[PDB]
Amino acid sequence: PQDGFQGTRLIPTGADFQSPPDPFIDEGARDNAANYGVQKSRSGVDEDSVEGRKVRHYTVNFGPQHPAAHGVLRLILELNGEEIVRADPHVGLLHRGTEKLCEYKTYMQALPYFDRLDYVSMMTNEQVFSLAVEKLLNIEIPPRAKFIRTMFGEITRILNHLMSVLSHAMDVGALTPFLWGFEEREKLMEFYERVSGARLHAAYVRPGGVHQDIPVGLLDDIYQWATQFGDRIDETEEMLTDNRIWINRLKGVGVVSAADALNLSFTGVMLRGSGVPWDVRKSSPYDAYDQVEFDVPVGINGDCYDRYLCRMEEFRQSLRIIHQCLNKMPAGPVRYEDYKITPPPRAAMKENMEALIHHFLLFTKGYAVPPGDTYTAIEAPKGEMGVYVVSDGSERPYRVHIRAPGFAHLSGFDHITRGHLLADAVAVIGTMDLVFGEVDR
Amino acid sequence: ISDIHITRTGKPLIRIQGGRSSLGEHTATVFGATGQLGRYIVNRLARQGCTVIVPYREEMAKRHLKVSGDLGRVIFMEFDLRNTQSIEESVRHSDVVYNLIGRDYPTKNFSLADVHIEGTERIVEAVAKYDVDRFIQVSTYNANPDSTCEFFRTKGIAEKVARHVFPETTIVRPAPMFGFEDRLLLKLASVTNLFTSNHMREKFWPVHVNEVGEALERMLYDDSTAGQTFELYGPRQYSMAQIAELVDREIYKKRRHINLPKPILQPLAELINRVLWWDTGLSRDQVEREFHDQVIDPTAKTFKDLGMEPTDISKWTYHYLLPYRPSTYYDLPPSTE
Amino acid sequence: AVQPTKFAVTVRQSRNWADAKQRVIAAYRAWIRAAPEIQTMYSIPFPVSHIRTRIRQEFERHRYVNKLNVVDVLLQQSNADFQETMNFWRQQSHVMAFFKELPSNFITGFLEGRN
Amino acid sequence: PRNAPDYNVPIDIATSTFTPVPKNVQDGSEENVVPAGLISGAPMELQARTVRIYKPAKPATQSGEKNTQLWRMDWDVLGKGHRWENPLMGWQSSADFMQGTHLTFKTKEDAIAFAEKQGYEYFVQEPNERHFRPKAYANNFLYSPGKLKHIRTK
Amino acid sequence: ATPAGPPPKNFRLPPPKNWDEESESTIDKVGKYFLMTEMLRGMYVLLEQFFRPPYTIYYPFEKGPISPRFRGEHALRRYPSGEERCIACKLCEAVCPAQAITIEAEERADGSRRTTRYDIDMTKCIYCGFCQESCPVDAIVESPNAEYATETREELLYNKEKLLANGDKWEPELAAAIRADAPYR
Amino acid sequence: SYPTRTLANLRKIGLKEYFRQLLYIGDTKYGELVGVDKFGNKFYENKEELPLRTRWVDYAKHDYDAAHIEPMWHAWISYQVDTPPTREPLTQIERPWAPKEHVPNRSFTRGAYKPYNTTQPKIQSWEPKAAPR
Amino acid sequence: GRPASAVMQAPNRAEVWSRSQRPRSEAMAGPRFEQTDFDAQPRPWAAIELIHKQPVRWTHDRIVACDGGGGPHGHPKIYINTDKPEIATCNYCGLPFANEHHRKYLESLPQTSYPLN
Amino acid sequence: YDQMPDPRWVISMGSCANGGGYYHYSYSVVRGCDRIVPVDVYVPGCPPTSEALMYGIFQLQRKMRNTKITRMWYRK
Amino acid sequence: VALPKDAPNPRAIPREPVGEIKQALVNPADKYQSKADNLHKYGAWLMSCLPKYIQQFSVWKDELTIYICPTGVIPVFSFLKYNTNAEFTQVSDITAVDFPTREMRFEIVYNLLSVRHNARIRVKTYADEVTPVPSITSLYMGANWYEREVYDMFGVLFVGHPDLRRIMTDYGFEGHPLRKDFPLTGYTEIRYDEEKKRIVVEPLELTQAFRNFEGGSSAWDQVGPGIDRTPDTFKLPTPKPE
Ligand SMILES: NC(=O)C1=CN([C@@H]2O[C@H](COP(=O)(O)OP(=O)(O)OC[C@H]3O[C@@H](n4cnc5c(N)ncnc54)[C@H](OP(=O)(O)O)[C@@H]3O)[C@@H](O)[C@H]2O)C=CC1
Ligand SMILES: *P(=O)(O)OCC(C)(C)[C@H](O)C(=O)NCCC(=O)NCCSC(=O)CCCCCCCCCCCCC
Ligand code: SF4
Ligand code: SF4
Ligand SMILES: [Zn+2]
Repeated sequence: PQDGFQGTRLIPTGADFQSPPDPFIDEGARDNAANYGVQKSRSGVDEDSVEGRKVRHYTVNFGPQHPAAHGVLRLILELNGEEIVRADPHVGLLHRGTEKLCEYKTYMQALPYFDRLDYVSMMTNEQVFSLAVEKLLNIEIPPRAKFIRTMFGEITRILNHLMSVLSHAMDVGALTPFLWGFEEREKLMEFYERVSGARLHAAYVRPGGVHQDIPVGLLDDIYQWATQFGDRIDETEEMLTDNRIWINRLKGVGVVSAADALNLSFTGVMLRGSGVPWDVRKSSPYDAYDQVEFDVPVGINGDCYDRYLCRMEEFRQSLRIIHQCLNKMPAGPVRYEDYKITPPPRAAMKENMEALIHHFLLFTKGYAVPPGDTYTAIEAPKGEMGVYVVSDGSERPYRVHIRAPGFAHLSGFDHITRGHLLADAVAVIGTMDLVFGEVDR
Repeated sequence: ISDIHITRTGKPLIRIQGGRSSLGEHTATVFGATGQLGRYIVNRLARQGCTVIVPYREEMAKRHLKVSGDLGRVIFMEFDLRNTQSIEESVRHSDVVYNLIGRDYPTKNFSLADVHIEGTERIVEAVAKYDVDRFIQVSTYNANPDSTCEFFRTKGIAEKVARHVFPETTIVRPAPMFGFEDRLLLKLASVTNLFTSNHMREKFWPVHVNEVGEALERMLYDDSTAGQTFELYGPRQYSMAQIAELVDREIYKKRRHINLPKPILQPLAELINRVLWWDTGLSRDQVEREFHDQVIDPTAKTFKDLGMEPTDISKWTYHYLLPYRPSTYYDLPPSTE
Repeated sequence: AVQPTKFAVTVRQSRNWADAKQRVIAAYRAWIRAAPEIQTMYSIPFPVSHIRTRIRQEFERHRYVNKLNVVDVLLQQSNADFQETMNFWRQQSHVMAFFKELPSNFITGFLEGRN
Repeated sequence: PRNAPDYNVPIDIATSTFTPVPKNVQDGSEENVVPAGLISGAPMELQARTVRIYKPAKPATQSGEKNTQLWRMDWDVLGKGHRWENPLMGWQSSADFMQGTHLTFKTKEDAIAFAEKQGYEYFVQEPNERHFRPKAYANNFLYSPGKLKHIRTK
Repeated sequence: ATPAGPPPKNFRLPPPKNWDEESESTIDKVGKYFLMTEMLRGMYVLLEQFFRPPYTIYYPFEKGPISPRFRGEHALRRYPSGEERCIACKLCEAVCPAQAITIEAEERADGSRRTTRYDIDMTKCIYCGFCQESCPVDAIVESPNAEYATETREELLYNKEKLLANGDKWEPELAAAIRADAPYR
Repeated sequence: SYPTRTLANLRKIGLKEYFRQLLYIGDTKYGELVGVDKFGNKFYENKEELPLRTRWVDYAKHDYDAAHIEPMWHAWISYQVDTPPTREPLTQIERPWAPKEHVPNRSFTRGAYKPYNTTQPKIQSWEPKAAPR
Repeated sequence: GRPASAVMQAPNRAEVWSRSQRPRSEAMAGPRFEQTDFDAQPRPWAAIELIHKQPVRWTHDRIVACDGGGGPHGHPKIYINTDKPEIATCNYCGLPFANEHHRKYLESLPQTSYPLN
Repeated sequence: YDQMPDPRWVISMGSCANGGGYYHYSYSVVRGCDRIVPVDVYVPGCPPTSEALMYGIFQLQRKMRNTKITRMWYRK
Repeated sequence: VALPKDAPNPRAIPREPVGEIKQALVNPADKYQSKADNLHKYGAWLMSCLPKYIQQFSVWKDELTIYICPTGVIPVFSFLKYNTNAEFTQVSDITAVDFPTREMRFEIVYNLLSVRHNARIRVKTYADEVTPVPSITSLYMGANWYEREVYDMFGVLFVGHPDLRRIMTDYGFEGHPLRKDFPLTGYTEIRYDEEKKRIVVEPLELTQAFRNFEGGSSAWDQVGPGIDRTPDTFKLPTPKPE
């Protein structure tokens, strides 16, 4: 700090520790086809550093007011004719300071914020925050809550994929599958609005279990929906998987290698599309996942087509998990049985003194979370969704940082898109499955 | 200017100054605020946290005004000039009443005499009836009860009616106004204004509308401006030909006009105004004003009496005429010739 | 990796005060060279002399800094503000928010309320 | 000149009608102090405003002492703009953007170091310490050879 | 990439198949290419959708389904005697995640702990239900009503006069929702 | 609608009603009456209908608005209860303070709700009393 | 402030019932109330008048329990001592209780707070 | 919004566009879209249900149906 | 309604009653002791291979944190990317935490994943408003945007970073809003102005000021000190008696 005032030793930098490749075995000047003459500086005469700063490529603001932008993205594209030479995504247009607002909330008061990050995957966002606080609380949520959270975790996964896959098909030009799949999601938001009181922002999954217990007719209606959802997957499978216009719009598009996908912080289908077997629910089992059987779809070419085939398989695997949860649903409480953490039943709060004191303190002060920090990650429908929560030992978090899968994915946009045409950029926005509530936070 | 304003009726106003969330303590009513001038006075009053009543006629044309102020600040009242109750309902909570109601051309239900004399009569009689502190009525330049142009005569008689009923009237006489959406610079850059009776050689001292809204704001705070008469004109005199020269230099278009002899054009202009429903710019009296010339009547306060120094129209041609430059010359810098 | 944008400059530390001295002149030169180009990009109705006056004053507020590590944060901010302006990422309202077009005495401040 | 209000201090986008006149602002020439407030992006109002550095005293209403553990840094209420009543609902408006903020420090020195580096004016008050005295239950029942000065009631 | 330990059995893909190793007949491959076969199947699947019942309901004559737990606009409720249930504890003001509730209380003329102010900024609210969750006496509730769109934002600043009027009008559902949903709370 | 249904419903209700329904619902619906609002609104049910279409309302006013449905019936039309307000006991608790009349959404009218401060000001200034010199 | 629906604090009570309650006549005034239907405004009944039309629940026990009568729907269960010759009120709902030992004294008072019968 | 031709209308859907909503006390959020554009109807909820938005569109069409266009000119 | 022939009403099926429910009590921390020894050895091993830079390590439940000095960012992350026992080839995340009580305010916290070993690790370094940190964009393409977020939100330079500019805040924005001294609602706000026909910036006024209920925090400490769970293999020996 003080030494920085005058000149001192320069802080070492990645350029310093660069090493020269060995000339005996080095083959080729480019082992990657991403940099194989499909970027800037592949035309013209002089570079854009000197004497080239006076000219521009054809630059177009793709969004925010754009359908393929799916919302609030300002993707500044530099076009060589109809070809992309450089893509600069500009985000922060839905940045609302969620991570600073969480610091002036109790832990309960911050949970509805997580509903609004990936706002097609509300109950999954709730879960990653509920699992981080529960870890810092050092409590073990009951078995019925763990099975409700895994079942609504996969109902949420299907809801996200319906919005994600069919929005992506809509961008490429296929309109009808979007309409069919939005009746199914309209069906599934009844299950949300029946356990919570909201179609979208449930505020259901909370540190300690879930807010209320499921109503007595819900499991039968979920099973009734489950007996017909296979046919829904097959008829959307029937318009796209073999369609030759679908295959030639996605096969060979947005290709990322396995070793680059890890280096780009890719997770989920963006990673599994490249051939890596990786699922956070397989590698760090959370809730009731280690109690169910499901398969993990993995692609081999790392393109938009394999990512589409992996997501259409996860429809079938989510419906497979849901059936096992319906079958294995145990009895018991849905809230950890400690009123110092979770609110007591209204009956008990109106009947007994220690229940009233605990209800009063949990809704004014909040509960105190033992001091420490943690990184907690779950397999969100869009990838590894994580949270870094720092705890004071008080009732308000000192720091809440959300690790959003789509933030890590939109950053690798120029890496995989430079060299493709303008329609291929639309194809890559939808395969990469962005919601800018999580990107900007 | 201070944190305490004391009004003519003697009520004090303890103010908190800045922003749209603060307390300007003034309840104004601005008649004729959906026109061109009316927004600048309303924005000035509203964004400093004053309650502004906006009497309106057509609902969809008032909507840009609500953005000026916070919640509950800008109150819309639906009124008619010949609806005295709606006039009285609109000025009776107020400590200042702005009368900006005017029309250049006659209409099938309002003559220039009916909108100027009678409209002012009702507005001023309500100002007298409920004992409103301040009344800033906006007349025109060259207003004269002895005039022969209907515009300059009728706005000159309403001046005397207002004083006869409410002597503390601040009478404001602006020159022809320029600004955004002005009927001065935007008509000279337009293509409909091709007909003309003189050779665009009439002179006037054009004034920025932005500096006139500021002037009306300062008259509310300078209580000593009550009972006075203000001519608000610009720094230079120009003809319509000199102004049109600036416009051509800015838009890079070289507009042209068809001149007509007044005994010929004036009858036609009275037909177009009587047979078309929109403001055509053409009417018998607007041709008569076209042949008249502006005179700054002395013994009348000026911008200097508000401590304001108006800017020249030339400095504003680039800002307001740039939408009308052709694509080839659009990227060019301001003319500043 | 992804391409750095048109005016993207790698973040590097000033070697010595001579380095910082030459960079600050390079940054001031590059700003005042671009003032004619800022005016037509953002349709500034003021003349370029005013724009360059404001560039000078921004540099003058950091005139009396004798710390290399404070200058390099400052050379960072100007590089990003220059890159942001020249690529037209910001808009006219942002550029006009930069041009402003307190009481001068105790007694003036007292009489109006604090300021 | 001996802590004077400088009336030539430049204003920025954040100066309002409630911004105080500053005695001085950082410029980066000062010795041994990082001029964070010069490069932080905060307005100049943060260098015209004094903060209070203190350990909060125990509330009279409780015996718990956890809010007395640390050092707190607040921003002093200014004469105008801290609160005024909204004409519409009676809600309490404000123009002081520091009214809901406070910082917490482990030692008094840390609070001074942060305020010096940020360019705040700052006043410290020291905590009033409890005067210790032995308390004995048996004092309740001490023998009195003479007049009972009061009749204890337990 | 793959898990550490023995590599997954048969994780290495089989060697690529050549053009003359693909075991599809030329008549089938060429037929599928020229006859646009897979896309005729997709055309047909749309045809049988064309002869299926639509999903559409005729709003507002028909309404979609909402549950007892549904969270709509706020209402203040009364006991069977017409006494306000609200006692000014301020718990809902504290727990609000959006600070949309402003409460001022006093002792009433008869010495009762009652609110003098009760405002909900309906443009600050997030409709989470946390305020009705925390009520000790079931005063603040969210109605099943969602159709209350207004011309201005001043119409969305509810005072105690507007919220009691809401409870006075909606009490039969508010009671039927609490009845149906109470055991789960 | 489909030909078997539309002719079957048209036969039941009559041509005059068929054209009235083509004017408001735009559909051709037949069912049995379940009750009437305090506002005149008419409610029908037919379980032999497509899901979420088994209950519907015939709006009393021509300028029909969704906020013209009485509170208890608002739950029945929403499938939030199955017992209609005719047979529902909570519609019998006598509340003399309850609105006797129909209180709909009053926006876009002069009956639109106007908010206000329900509390007195917080600081009271001195009323000056200049004592005689 | 022309109609009674813009002056009376409540339909059942004309005057205010709190120290800080702004009178209706002082809050229905102003420009925001110049083209307004007063009877269309929310004008709820005063609970202070309603609760006091309840008759006293007479009891012989020293201590009464009130939970609001709703079971879980009511309020937290509390206990009211009835020993003072005065009508004892529940702090949550205002329901009046008296002890029969004061029946003769209360039926002698010139006025009371709740109907004794 | 400026680039949208007359006649034009604005529906504000949601607490965030109404008054900033859950992010009202943020450093980066406009406290209601009507600081930026004029607003014709406000829909409550976060989120308003699909039917609540339909109800606000039915308010706006009811406002169109009572909008006096040609009879307005006839009064002036 | 044309019901299917083999789909009975599922609600019409009787559920067998469930009465007394037994539930064992579990400390969720007990499952993490079977790898406590292993997480301490790995953290110790790194401490020995790279003693020039690694200051300390901590082990909480299943999370191992490595504390390093900022001048060692490149070599330490080079070691964690390329070593055979340290194939940490993703950066899950890069964030900062502000501790104004510390001279070095900012704690730079990186999170790494090793899909080869199914392992996670945390590395923490420190900086202040003038000390920069070596960028890791040369080893991790995915770290480009994370470091931009730290620079935007906290104001930490990353020397060597290509294209280090704002990523979250508005374009002309001044200030670092995740700093503790930055006020929650900021300093400015915007509106469209009728007189100027544009968006303008103004000093921040609020119709209702933010109500900080933090003073309602408990006067009593509610968590206590916790427990020590260090394994015996990483505690010093005790001198046995006599
Ligand atoms: N602008 C100029 O060059 C000059 C202007 N003036 C005077 O300045 C004032 C403001 O000027 P400016 O804003 O440009 O004028 P506009 O013509 O644009 O605005 C006039 C206003 O008067 C209202 N109005 C006109 N006739 C009637 C009527 N019969 N009943 C009710 N309201 C009516 C209009 O309402 P609505 O839109 O609903 O019709 C409008 O708001 C006017 O009085 C004008 O004569 C004088 C000298 C020069
Ligand atoms: P001579 O020996 O006098 O040298 C003069 C200088 C200035 C070099 C000094 O002697 C000196 O070394 N002083 C310390 C360095 C210094 O002055 N400042 C550090 C440079 S960074 C800086 O000042 C950034 C200023 C703000 C950003 C650039 C200005 C433009 C802003 C935007 C313009 C308009 C956009 C719309
Ligand atoms: S929590 Fe309920 S009872 Fe308590 S003050 Fe709020 S509304 Fe009234
Ligand atoms: S439901 Fe609305 S009023 Fe209740 S706590 Fe949530 S945001 Fe606040
Ligand atoms: Zn009771």
